Amino acid sequence: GKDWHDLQNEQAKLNDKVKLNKRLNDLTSTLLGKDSEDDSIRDDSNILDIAHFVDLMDPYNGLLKKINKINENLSNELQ
Amino acid sequence: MTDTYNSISNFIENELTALLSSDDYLMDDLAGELPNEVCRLLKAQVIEKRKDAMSRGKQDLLSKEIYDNESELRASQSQQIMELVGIERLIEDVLKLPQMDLKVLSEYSNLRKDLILKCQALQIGESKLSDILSQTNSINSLTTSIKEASEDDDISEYFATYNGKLVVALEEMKLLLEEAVKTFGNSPEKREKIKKILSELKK
Amino acid sequence: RLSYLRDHTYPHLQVSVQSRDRVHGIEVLVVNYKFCRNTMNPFEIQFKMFYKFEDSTLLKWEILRISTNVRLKAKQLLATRNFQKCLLSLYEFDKIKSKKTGIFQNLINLLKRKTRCYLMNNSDSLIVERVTIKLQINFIITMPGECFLPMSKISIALWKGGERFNQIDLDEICYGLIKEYGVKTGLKEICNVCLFPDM
Amino acid sequence: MNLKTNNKKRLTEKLIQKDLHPVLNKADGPVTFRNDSHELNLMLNDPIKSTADVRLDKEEVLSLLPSLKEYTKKSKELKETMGQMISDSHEEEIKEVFV
Amino acid sequence: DYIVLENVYRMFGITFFPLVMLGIRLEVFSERTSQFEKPHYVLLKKRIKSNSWFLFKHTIPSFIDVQGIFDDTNGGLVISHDDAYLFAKRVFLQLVEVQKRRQIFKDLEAKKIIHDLDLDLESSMVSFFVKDIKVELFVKQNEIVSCSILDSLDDLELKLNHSFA
Amino acid sequence: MNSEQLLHNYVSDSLLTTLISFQEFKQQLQSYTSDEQQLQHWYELLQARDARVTSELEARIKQFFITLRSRLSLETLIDALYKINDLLQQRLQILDDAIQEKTSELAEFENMVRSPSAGDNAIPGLLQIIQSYINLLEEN
Repeated sequence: GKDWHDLQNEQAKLNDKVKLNKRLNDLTSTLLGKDSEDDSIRDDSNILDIAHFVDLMDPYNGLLKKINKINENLSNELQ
Repeated sequence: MTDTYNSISNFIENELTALLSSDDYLMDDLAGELPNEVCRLLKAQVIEKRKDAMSRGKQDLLSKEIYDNESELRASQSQQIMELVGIERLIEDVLKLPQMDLKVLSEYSNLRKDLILKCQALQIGESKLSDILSQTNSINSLTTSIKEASEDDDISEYFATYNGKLVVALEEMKLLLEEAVKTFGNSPEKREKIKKILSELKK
Repeated sequence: RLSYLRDHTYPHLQVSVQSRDRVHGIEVLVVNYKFCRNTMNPFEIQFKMFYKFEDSTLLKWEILRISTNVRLKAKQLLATRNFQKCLLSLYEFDKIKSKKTGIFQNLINLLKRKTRCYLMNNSDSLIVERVTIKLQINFIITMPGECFLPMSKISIALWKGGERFNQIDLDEICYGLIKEYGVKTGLKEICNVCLFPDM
Repeated sequence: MNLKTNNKKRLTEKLIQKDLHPVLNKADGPVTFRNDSHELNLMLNDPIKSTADVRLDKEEVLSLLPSLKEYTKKSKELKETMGQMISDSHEEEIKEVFV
Repeated sequence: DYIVLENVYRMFGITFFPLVMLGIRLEVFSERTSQFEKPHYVLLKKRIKSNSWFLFKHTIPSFIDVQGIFDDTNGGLVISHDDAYLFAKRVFLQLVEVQKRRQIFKDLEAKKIIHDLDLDLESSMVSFFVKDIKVELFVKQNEIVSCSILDSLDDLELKLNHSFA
Repeated sequence: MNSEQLLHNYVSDSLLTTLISFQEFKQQLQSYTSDEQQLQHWYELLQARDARVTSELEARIKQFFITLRSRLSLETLIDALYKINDLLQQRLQILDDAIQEKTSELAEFENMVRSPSAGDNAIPGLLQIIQSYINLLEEN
């Protein structure tokens, strides 16, 4: 029942983490002694770039509204 | 069916002969680096503890148990594949079908590989589309933002004249700051002006 | 009665009604809602909504004004024509952003001495440079597609100084480290691997 | 039950794997992951499904889907196009001169 | 005065009512009928000798568990109210997908494709009549696992009309 | 828990270090031989030999396993596998068609927001205004 399911999960996760440990050993050897990404399969720069793009020139927030809320407030405090 | 178990039994006997030749390989490896009389003595302790460990009945019982496990593995394989004759359930049943009348077997293996490729590319494309959907959502939010902000529907030129509005706002800020510096000259007024300038600039 | 539901049920949320009015059968409500978690730049929202005063039913709901911070972010969200997916998806967004900036600040506090560490984006991406190894931890919160909850996407990117490695294998590495550790100790193990002078 | 106790010592002899830091904390580790996967709504960089002794041929995948080859070049065109539009804004200079 | 304040508190769908103890109140707003669902009350008790919350009374349906999921977060360490909010969010997601399934059934009934129905408490053995062949289906959460024809859950409407003509 | 690690248990308990420890043949070779310090050296030699036989045994075990499973209605599943192959490629065509619309949308947006204008000329004005503001703040 649940015991055999737990044993099956154990037998799966053992080979999972020993494969993981071999990958960490390989990367540690690579790092101390010295893998590349030159394709388009899963790259995360797109969403970061877009989220910066919209926040820089947001017509509600952006910079021009912030600079306006700075300088008109300074003019109100001065005049 | 029983020929499979016969081949398992002959290979088990072959591996036992491999083990005894490996014991002889211990014997002639330890020769030279150890005295041969010491080698014969440790061979004697190997006989009186380790040689009887591979009993004749136990290896055959293990071979029979392995054959029964392989037969029930084949039965389970048949059960899943006959269930598979009849979206994520398809990819699941594909990744649990095993790997293997020579032409049918070769084409089964080849198209099995070519269909694991399709199953993998499925979640590859799914993750890519899940990213691009959020990208287009933010882009559409920005476009409707500038559309109903200016209420002029000329948003293509909005991204071209933003530099001019930016620099004239900076020039007005610079003129106001110069007027405040040359007019007020007070430490608390300058501190308050600097605090108000630096509050909403980044924070 | 009032005070407990005011604060402890929804911490760092400011609820306040602005105006009430009754017509003839429709009743109109004008209200503002402020999420004051990030007190440096909090964000609020204003709604106008309608009941019957018997079997209170939202006929129509409209946006009067949104604060300057989230007036773009809360527009793609607010096209679903369902408030329970529009105000249970903003508090979670605020809480997720708070946890993101807290995790990044705590990671600054554990690397500001030996290494250098800053934020490339506003709070989304964090860059740590050591020796000349570089690590970048991305924490993307993007709105639901148009489920309904805000979307958090943790990513890593490690350069040895000269070149970038593969993203899929490091993604599996991140999967394992977060899987048996979690978001904080897993990234701590990842930046320990970035150091790797002893451990 | 008995085999579970036989497997506990397998866990103990397993957990001394070759790593100084990244295996020395999971001796509430995965339950922390299941606790914060929902609290942050976290589904992270999801690993591609099991290879099953077939190498993950990304070349065959990009051959089978011809759309992504155009998507990546459209994205690169957008990035190279208006990163220069960012560079004409001096947001970093303003943030440096103010805070 | 206070009445509109409890309406504002109740539109969320997750509320915590103090007691002398706790009570989590859950309601799911329906987009179609423009009305809230039945209020689900979870009266939660704190252990004295263990310093951790545990379930005292529940008004949940038997299909939705409030104990297994309750110990699925933080290893049963539900002392912090953030973990209570996590449990509330998880059971709210389960409630809204179950309500979505029930609304799909009600919409297909209102479309008059089938005859009168008998909906159950678990939305698995919901029976209905078709013009010639009455089909019973064993269905999990948004997934049918058996279609017992004798004479994705939304994808049924993809194919049942195909079976209708 | 399948048969290959049953073979591994059957070979590991029949390995020499198991119930014949270092102390066992150390006591058995006390007065029998003179190389007492070399007993430890022969012992790590024993671990080395045991260590690479317990790696080369898997080669033959898995070779015979894949040979027997390779030699394992029959032709009925081929038509079903072509049915699945025709199903999934048409299924992925839907995602490809969905991606085409989004990438055309983003390509239209990128040329909609491009501004081939004098950004650098405004950049010098912004830099000059920032320098004047910095000078005023330093004087403040």
